[PDB]
Amino acid sequence: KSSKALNEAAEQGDLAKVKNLVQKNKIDLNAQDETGMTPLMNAAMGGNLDIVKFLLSKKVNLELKNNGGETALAFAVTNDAYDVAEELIKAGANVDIIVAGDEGDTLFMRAAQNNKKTAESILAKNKSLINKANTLGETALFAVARYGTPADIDFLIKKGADLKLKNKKGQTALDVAKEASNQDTAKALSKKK
Amino acid sequence: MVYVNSVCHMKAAATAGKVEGEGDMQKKFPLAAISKVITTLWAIEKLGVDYRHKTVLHLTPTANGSMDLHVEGSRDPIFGRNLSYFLISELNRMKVTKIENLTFDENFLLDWLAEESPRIGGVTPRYETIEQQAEAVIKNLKESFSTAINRAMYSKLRERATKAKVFMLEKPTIEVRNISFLPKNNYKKDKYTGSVVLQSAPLRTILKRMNNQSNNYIADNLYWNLGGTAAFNAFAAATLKADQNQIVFHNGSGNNEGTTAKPIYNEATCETMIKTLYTLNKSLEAKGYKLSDVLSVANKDSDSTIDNFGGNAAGSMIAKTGTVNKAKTLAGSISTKEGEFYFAILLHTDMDQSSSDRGVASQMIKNKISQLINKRSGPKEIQYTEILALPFDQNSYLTEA
Repeated sequence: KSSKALNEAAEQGDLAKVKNLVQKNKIDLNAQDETGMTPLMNAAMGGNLDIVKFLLSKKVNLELKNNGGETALAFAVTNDAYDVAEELIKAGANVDIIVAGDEGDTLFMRAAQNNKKTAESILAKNKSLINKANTLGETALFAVARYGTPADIDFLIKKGADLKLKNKKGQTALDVAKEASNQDTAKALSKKK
Repeated sequence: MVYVNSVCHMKAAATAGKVEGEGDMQKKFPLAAISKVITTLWAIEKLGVDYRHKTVLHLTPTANGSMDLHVEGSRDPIFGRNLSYFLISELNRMKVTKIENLTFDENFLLDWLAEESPRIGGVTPRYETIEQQAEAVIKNLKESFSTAINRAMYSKLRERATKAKVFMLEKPTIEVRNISFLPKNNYKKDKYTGSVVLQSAPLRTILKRMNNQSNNYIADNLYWNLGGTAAFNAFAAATLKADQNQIVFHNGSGNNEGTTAKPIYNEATCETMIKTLYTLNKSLEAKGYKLSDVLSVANKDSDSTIDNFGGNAAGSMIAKTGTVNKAKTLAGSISTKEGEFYFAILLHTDMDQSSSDRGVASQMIKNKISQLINKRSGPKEIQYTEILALPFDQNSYLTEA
């Protein structure tokens, strides 16, 4: 039996109300609601590091998934709560996971577009994630080639990204940069070898 | 489900010219917190960009050597913990450590957690009567203003003040014996009343703080302070050339005014958001400011909701985000090699179907912004230094009335 009031309090950052409801001791903190959501997921989604740390002190399950297939770590990353992502990684959250959406983006991919530090923390657990492709055969290098910067490109080249990988349509990162009209990443990639 | 309601963009120029995008630019959609962009314009138009909330403190000596204090309020919408800590420091500088009778009038707003969760994202408390407002101000004064100062928090605030070149004492205290409401109608001062004024930060910085955080408390109280819905509609007609066909507001924040099951949201057309942005920018330029003085800058404002808006927008986008159960929104400008461009992007979501919709919508918006940048020959980094947005500055020290 999950608690609506607790889940909402976690999402919204009302630490006082969370501690208050958890103190009465009625609530199983691993109980998932009608869409698979846990208090930990709500806390992570809302970027509330205080509530995450409190919930982690109760030794909640890190690897439960909502209906969208996402763990708390995924909720943190996808909603730009990278301070929460770091806490969850230090707590032992699995980083070799998929975030929601049609593409099957890796957690590393989503972090690589947005927060360099968490991208590094992920790779520190598993170096090969640099070149792990999503469902369309694309890696981080493809995403940032479309929508990122030369600085992103070299960050990934330095972590061992493979320039010559093709997606399921037979395109390289360089090809998708050009198709996206990102002249900056196109130039950076086409000078590289 | 996640999908595009509407997208607009327009080049930033002397004139509001060609607009392109996706969907119906003239259909009202839920705004979520891009509502705050409009609230921001309205505040600046009515109050002036550098307006200061001037709270007046009426200090009268008691026979025991303490002070009585009457607070004459300015309806300051960022008066909470931080501004309280600063006021306590200030009182001690003036040799006031003990208050006998603390009274306050109908304009003194105090919510301890004004700049903190859950006030940032919560439903802002709405006081129907003055009594209810008074009792809540009493509660804060009694429980927070008068209790032992949180040493760790005071010290974090002071570390920031010091970066901002504002002086605060290391270790000030205050004691308050009695606290009660006293309307402005009924306050008259003794022969020996000396009175001093606390100016909060200039409005533009209060707005920068609100927009960074998406602070509902600050936005909702600005809206009430400016006159609420009736006053808002007159503003929208005159400034935005807009009536209920283009825009309907219920609050300053864009937050849900209804239920989880039956939500009610501020709505406007995508066109209306472009107008807002153009007019807000003109206003600020006329006073020597820029859009970045009130709205967040991608990546460069660390303490903001677009701290981690990566991609080619980093350091090249000024924007406000929005998030409600039914919408994910963004509005602002992008700086590119072909100039600056206003934009508004409105997406539908359904958290009730899946909470994963928020994350999906977030990366769609980011990729859309990147695409718009690509098509305008890439980013051009903006001239900007991170504003440290405190509720007080070097002209906030107590001065004679």
